[PDB]
Amino acid sequence: AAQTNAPWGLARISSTSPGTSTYYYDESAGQGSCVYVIDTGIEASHPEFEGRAQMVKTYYYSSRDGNGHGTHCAGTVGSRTYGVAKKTQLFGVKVLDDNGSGQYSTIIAGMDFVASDKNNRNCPKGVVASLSLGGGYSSSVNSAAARLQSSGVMVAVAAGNNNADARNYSPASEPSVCTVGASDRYDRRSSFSNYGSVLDIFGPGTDILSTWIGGSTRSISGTSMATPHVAGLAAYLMTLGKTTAASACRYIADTANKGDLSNIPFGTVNLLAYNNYQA
Ligand SMILES: c1cc(CNc2ccc3c(c2)OCCO3)ccn1
Repeated sequence: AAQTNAPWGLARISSTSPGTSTYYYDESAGQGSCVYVIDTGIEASHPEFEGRAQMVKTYYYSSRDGNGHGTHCAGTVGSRTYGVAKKTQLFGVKVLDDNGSGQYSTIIAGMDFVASDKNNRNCPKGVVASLSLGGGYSSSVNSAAARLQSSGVMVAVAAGNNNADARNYSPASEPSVCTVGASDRYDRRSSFSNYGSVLDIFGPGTDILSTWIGGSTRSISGTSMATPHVAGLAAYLMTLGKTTAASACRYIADTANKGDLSNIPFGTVNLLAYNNYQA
């Protein structure tokens, strides 16, 4: 399948070169997979989700996304126009308030929630969790992300936006999950992207168009935007049968575009997520 005039990040993940604008992908499109978006919520009524999104848990007075951040990330995973895996099922877990903030204890509870809740959902092709959040190093936060991964969920986490070594942030620094840095449309490391040995992969993170609350759209930047590209890619590849939740991060690194990004610090992987789809 070909989506013309796609957001640059979608075109990038199906291309061996920057500077194109069509997204190419197998029509299975993540059907039969599920992606949890652990964030500020999801505006499931947005036409772009086509009834495939729902809120499953909140720790606050509403499950609605009063911020936009979670809706944007969910849109990059699986919206019809802005998403990588256009037929996946999206499940929202609201661990962040409408200002985008949340306590680590709540974030930990949300991760353990997903590890159990997947047993209440139909995801025959596999389960992914996208975590576009983080803070300073916490062994307990890292352990929760490790548990979620161990339970059979492909965990993708944002590296962080401090232009710093991600070893000092959580869940970014957890070795067993997939830690995602951000790149721009010219294949440069995004100016804010964290780096370091703990990163596993880069995805598009600068000027990313996706869904927003109020049935709208907007373009924003962050490792929060790169993470759902990788989460959606994992769901798409699991639906194709090419990998599993336990192996998807390594498979994405194995099949990535290699050595094509600029301003990657010595010691950080130079790997850009790529779907290797041959039309
Ligand atoms: C790991 C990941 C994160 C999430 N990073 C992030 C999220 C949203 C953002 C952002 C940066 O930068 C600008 C505003 O939007 C924060 C801390 N550690």
